[PDB]
Amino acid sequence: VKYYTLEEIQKHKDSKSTWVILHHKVYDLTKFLEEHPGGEEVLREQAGGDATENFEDVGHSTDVRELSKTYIIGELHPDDRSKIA
Ligand code: HEM
Repeated sequence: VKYYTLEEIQKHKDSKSTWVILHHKVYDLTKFLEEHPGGEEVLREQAGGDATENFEDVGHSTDVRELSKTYIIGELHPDDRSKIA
């Protein structure tokens, strides 16, 4: 996986490209964005910060982890990941 800092993810704050750093692991649900029963403006609404907060809020099933696999992108820089602290 490529270590991209928010400097990049930030550029992925749109429909075409919308990720959500969760558990230090950013996911590219820009594809399954429409396949998500959540929304289209709520998934991207957090396409810049941490969605894990909102993602964990709704309380996603434990079988959701296996859900997104191919969509996954990797994990933003580990140095920047500790910066979001
Ligand atoms: C990329 C990973 C994600 C996957 C694989 C995923 C998967 C799912 C699935 C299968 C549902 C149905 C069951 C459930 O989990 O409640 C759902 C619902 C939902 N998801 Fe996600 N989700 C993801 C990320 C997010 C994020 C980042 C948000 C927003 C912060 C979000 C918000 C919601 C909401 C609001 C619901 C609908 C629950 C209800 O009826 O109120 N999800 N998600």
